[PDB]
Amino acid sequence: MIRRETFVDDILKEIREIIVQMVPREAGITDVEFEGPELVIYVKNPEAMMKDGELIKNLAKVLKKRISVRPDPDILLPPEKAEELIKQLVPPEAEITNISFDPSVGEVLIEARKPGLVIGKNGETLRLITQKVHWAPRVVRTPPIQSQTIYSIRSILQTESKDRRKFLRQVGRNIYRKSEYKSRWIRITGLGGFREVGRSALLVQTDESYVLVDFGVNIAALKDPTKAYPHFDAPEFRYVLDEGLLDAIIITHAALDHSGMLPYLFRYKLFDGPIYTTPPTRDLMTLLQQDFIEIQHMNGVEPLYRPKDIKEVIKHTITLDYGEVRDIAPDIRLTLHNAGHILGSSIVHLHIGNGLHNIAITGDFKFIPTRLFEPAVSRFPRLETLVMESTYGGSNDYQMPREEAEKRLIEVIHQTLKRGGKVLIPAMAVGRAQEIMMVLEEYARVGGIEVPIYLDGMIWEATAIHTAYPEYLSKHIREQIFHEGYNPFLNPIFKSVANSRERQDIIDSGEPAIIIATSGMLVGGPSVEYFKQLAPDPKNSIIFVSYQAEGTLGRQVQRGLREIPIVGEDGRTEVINVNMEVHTIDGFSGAADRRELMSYVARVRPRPERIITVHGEAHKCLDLSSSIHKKFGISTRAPNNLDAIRLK
Amino acid sequence: RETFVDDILKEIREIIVQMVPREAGITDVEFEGPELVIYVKNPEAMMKDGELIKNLAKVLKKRISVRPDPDILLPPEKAEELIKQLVPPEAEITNISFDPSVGEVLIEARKPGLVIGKNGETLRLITQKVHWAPRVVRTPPIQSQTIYSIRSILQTESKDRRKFLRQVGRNIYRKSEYKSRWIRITGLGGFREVGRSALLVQTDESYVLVDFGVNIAALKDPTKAYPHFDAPEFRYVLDEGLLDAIIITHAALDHSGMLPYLFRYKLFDGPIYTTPPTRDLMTLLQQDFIEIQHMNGVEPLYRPKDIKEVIKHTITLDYGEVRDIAPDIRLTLHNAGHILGSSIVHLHIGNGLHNIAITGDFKFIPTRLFEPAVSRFPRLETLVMESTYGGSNDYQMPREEAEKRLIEVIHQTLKRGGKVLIPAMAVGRAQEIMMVLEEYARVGGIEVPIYLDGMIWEATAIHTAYPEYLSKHIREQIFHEGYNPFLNPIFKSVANSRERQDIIDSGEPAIIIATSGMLVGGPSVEYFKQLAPDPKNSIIFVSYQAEGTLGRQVQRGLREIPIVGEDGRTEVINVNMEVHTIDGFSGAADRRELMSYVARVRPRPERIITVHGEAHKCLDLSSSIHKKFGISTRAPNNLDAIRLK
Amino acid sequence: KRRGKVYCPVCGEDERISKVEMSYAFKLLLDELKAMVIRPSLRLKDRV
Amino acid sequence: GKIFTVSVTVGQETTTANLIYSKAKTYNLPLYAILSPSKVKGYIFIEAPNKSAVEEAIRGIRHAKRVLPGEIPFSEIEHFLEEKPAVSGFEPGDIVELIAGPFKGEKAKVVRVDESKDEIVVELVSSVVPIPVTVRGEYVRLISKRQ
Amino acid sequence: KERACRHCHYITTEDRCPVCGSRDLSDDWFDLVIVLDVESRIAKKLRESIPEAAKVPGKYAIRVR
DNA sequence: GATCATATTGTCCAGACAGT
DNA sequence: ACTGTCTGGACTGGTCGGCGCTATGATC
RNA sequence: UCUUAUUUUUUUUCUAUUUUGCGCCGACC
Ligand SMILES: [Zn+2]
Ligand SMILES: [Zn+2]
Ligand SMILES: [Zn+2]
Ligand SMILES: [Zn+2]
Repeated sequence: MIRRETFVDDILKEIREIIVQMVPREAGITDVEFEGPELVIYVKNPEAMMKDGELIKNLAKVLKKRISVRPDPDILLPPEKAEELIKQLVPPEAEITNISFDPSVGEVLIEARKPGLVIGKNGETLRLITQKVHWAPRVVRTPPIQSQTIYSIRSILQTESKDRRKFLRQVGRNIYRKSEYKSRWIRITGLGGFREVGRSALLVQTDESYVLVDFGVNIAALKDPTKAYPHFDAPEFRYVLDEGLLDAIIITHAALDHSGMLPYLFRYKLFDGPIYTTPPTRDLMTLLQQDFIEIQHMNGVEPLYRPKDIKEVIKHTITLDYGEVRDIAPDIRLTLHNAGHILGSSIVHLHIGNGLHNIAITGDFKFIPTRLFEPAVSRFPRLETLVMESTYGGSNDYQMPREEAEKRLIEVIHQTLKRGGKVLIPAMAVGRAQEIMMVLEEYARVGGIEVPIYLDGMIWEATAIHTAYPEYLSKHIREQIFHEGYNPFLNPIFKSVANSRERQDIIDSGEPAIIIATSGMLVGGPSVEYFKQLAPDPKNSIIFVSYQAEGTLGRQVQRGLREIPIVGEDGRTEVINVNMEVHTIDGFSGAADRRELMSYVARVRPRPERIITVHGEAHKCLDLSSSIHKKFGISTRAPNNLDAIRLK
Repeated sequence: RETFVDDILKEIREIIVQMVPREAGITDVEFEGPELVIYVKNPEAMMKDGELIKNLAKVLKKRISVRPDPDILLPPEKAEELIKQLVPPEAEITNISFDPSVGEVLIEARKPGLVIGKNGETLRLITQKVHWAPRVVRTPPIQSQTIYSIRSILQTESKDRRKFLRQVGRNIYRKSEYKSRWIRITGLGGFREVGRSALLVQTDESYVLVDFGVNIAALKDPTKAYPHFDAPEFRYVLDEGLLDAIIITHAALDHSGMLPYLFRYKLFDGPIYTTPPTRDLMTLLQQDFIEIQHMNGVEPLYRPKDIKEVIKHTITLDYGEVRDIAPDIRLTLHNAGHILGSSIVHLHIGNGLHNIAITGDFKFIPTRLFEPAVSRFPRLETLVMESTYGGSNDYQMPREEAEKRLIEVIHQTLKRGGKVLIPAMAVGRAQEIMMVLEEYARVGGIEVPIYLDGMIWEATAIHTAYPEYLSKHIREQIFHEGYNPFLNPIFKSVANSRERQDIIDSGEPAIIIATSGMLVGGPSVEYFKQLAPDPKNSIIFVSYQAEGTLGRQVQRGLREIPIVGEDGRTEVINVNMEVHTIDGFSGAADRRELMSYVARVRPRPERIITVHGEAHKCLDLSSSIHKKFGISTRAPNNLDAIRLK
Repeated sequence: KRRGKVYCPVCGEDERISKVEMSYAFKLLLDELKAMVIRPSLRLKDRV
Repeated sequence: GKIFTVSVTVGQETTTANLIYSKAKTYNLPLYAILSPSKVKGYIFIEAPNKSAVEEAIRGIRHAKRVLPGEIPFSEIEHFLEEKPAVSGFEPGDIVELIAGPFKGEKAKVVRVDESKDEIVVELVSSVVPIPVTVRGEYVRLISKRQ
Repeated sequence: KERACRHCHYITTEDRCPVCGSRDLSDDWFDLVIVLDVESRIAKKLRESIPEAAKVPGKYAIRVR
């Protein structure tokens, strides 16, 4: 890491002085340090700290920082005694699955089925555990469905605890290198995704800190490195990367257009530092990068990056919750709000200065209440500059409501599965497939269907991540999970296929079933195999939910051509007669239409001084900006790539 | 970065030996600045006619400089005699100098038109008969110290200048004609503000700096006094040494004040392309700025050796001359008309990819001193325009009745035997006042002497040294006629304080042109102090007066101004002389002038960036242009990047 | 002369400064003594 | 093997060391080792069994003044023959003086220091506007340690 | 010209490196060290820092840039 | 050829001091 | 307490006139 | 079935007025 002025000694001394003057001397404060945006206090006697629950809250309010009180390594119970004490203390209904110990910092990681019982009301159990264990606890949710990605990430974090702690200490030292500082100037530059779709990249530059947002890659023009990669030739980006001045990286949501280029920096050691995001976004973006490099490897092209730099990105990732305010820079405070696009999608709120400026980068988001995700947060404490997507900002971009699309899907399933067919719904592993299966489960809740649903591909991992993070879902799903004893994702009608034997058996069985396999636009995977093995069957119907790129198999099927030429392995081409039935219901998309964007602009509080439209076509962005300016009078801009706009 | 200069030079030599006759004896072909230098052994067969040279320049798109190879060289003591015999005696040659390292002869003559030739054939004949490549410069009828110092610096540092020019030519032609992927305009200063202007043209290959200046008004605050050095793009450019060139629109402190600061800390080592009048006036103004900063007690911004380094790194470009300053960027300068050597910068990026016209300070109405601003370009896409007088109500009075009022006020002052004191800037309005007075006195209106004090003589000498940069009327008077308007016997210069005291004590009527409009320094304060108690005298203000200064105090009607006299005691100035304010001689474009320039520019630019003015004035001008003509107008703040292409 | 003010750099004292008439040889001797790491302190007295 | 010091003319210690090496090669001298660090100016070190061999080897060279009577302990010169970048030991916030480069004879303050690229970032204290510049780590010298 | 190897840090006048047999040569180097005896203490200090240096008598260096 | 860091470290009288 | 020895400092002032000296062995 | 962060207005000009030193030799009072 780079070396800066690092005036954190005076700040730490002031924090220690305030702690001494506030926390009673019976606690015996020993060490005070910074781990990322967190303040870590090691005390000799924690038995005189959490006797009143208001003390931690008052200390956090006074210091304006998140406080993680941990015991000193000297006062550490034996791991077996601590583990048995924790297991005996918690209620049996908590169902603690795994317990891991870190004696370097004295931190216990408790993966449990019900984290609420372990934490308790206002953390009253979480502190009290230390009162009998003298270990600082941290609770995570064990998903009901076993997830390979989450387990691998947790194992990597636990095995690399020393390197992770050193990296966190370095990040915390870099963040608080200065006191509360007011920036002289704030600007934002679009290295990608400005007046275009994909490969988004935002750079917020002040006189002290430089923050990168939503760094991603474009897959539509991957053959051309200029149109697929963000602008690395930008002088500000070159100056930041060469000098190592990138303080933080924030990912809006897990997608190739917002997180594809993240491992590229770590592969070539271009940037090292913290990547702030939400845990679902981190897990889903790791899965997306893994499948992207798998696709690149199978296509015969050189892969963009290896899994090792993906693991490095995992080790350099800091997870934040919704509504949590954290210090990522001496002058910038980062908050993540609900977006409603996908699981873990976060609207970024950057508060720069002591009320000097506020920037809201929505990214991809939805305003209507979806069946799986809550509507986007349209209320902020302060707002001066708003950055919003313009993917559907056209004049005629008025999608049909979700009720009509749900009714169409339900009636299509009804008229197709009564003839013994098998409906195939190719969709992205992170996108609208989860909404589709939620709708199918809700329809099956009535009792009108008993067919199985097979989650071929990586849909099982996404569903497992969704189960592991139910607090990021919609209000109805959160209610049904927490205050009621039933899981919609744990329906017995959902089945998982691991290898080709089960999928071939269910293809050749002839029993009615619903197959949801991920291949993008049928570019490769289980979905193309299902289509090839179900092409001669005329009693089944295929469903297309996403846009079909030209020159792909999905577009060829949607065009109605009855002779699809498909290449095959070991030479030759597999060309066969197709009796598939094609349906197109583009209503489950997680992208807000023009009406939703205008409603979000109207209902946002407070009204921003300026609105910047990005992440969409040039004509769409210009039309949306002109419409907003004509309707509300807000000074709107639609800048192209490499455009710096000075805010304050 | 990689360089393909060797391959380009090899292909240029191949084209030359394909086209240029073999008997000419081409030995070396190299790059000097933006020009291509070819050394020959037989110049007689090289330039039998100018058609071959013109065809070579057109095909290669280079400024061809054909010089004899240093293997053969006539002795200087004989070359001087052959040059004197060859040049007609009508052209008074004042100095002849020889550079033998690279074969060159500099001829400083009073009439360069006869030395250069009717169509340039005299230079070819001279370098054929004497085997010395000629370069002709003008001898100023009024001697100038700054121009002589610049010439001496360029002569005594021929080795360093040649090495710098060779490295600049190597850096410029590192690659062939390159189509830039993107073009960006960034404002490090002068955006929505007055002063400390700085423009950055950024491509994927080259970066160009434009009119790096300083803010005199906000000199107390370092944040506003200087262009933003904390810009990441500027930091990247200066850190990696990617600044290809620096272009100065016109010689002023808000456009060239911070130029020697880069050379003071070795932040820049490339060339500075500007017109010769702009160069000399910029060095004069920088020297004056350093002197008053050193007098005021604050630490000077830079040393005079930094100004000398700027002179050594300055490349002179005439009006209408297109030169390659970057692998994708060609630069030309047109007549801005604001001051002497003021140039509108036309940057042609790519092969028709984009064209930027930075006007800077300019004047559109035809003034007596200078020609109107050039409104015609071969191609125009982006127009960066000043907005100093961009307000709706900003309407300067016309020049004709303003000069009539000035002339009649001077006549009434001299009728009663008083003295006329005219505080003015060092350049700009002062020489316009001199021209108006000379025109009035040429018909016999006034026979009193006119005294120029406080560096106005230096500016007048610099103006005389470059008459081709003046207006059409002055060019006609100087070249075709034998009368020089600046060389009138009425114009007199002082030598010391004794002559100033003699002028003050003289009872005859006279006109005195001071040096400071604010009466802050120079002989203006002394003249005001010694002429204020006399009621017959008068003072005429031709420029805006700043609050807190002596000029504004005496303009506001204060009949008794208390000032700090000698012995640390307050002495009052009893102002009984008449006070007049005629501010119609400003060299900045009026709002009507800006609107006329926008309407009459050819071709119509795709976008207009309103800079160099107050934020409200810039916004008003941009809105007015957008509402009137429909052109997309922007008035961005500092640290704002606009992607043109 | 540029600032136009007389002040003592070792001490400050922008007010209590007095003009003393003496030989330039004595000033040279004082400079030599200061160069020899010897500090001569001139205790000024009124002429009357 | 004992370490002795040979005083030479400043700026040409390497030339004198090469001359001594050539003399030892072509004259059969019992010289064990010769060291000439670039940081040390005007002196070189010679590992030899005795000082007599040192003064005999340096004899006949006009650029070798004398040999110091004392013997240098090996711990004093142990740090000289150690692989360590010149940027090590430099922390931001102090004041340094730039020995060479375009900013010759200038004092500055360290802002950023990295050892991978063997370079350091310094802001000139005499500059009114803060403009950081990069300079080689071996081109600076610490004048006062501060944070 | 004068060039120093980057692997064994040997100083040689010609292109070939006759000690380590590598094809990397650097034009910039400091800290000339002369080795005449194998057992000499500074040669041992060079060996523990650079395992492929101070193998034969000649010229060496600690750092190459 | 034109530059550039370095360029070595006679007598007599009077006061202070080891020696017996 | 005496006695020979080592060390340190000064050696009248002024004037006229002249003579002559105050870099060099590497480096590109 | 869940913890510990914050938020907003009062400083001005495009620039200026008589070669020492060192040392030698000779001569005079
Ligand atoms: Zn997106
Ligand atoms: Zn200007
Ligand atoms: Zn004092
Ligand atoms: Zn080697």
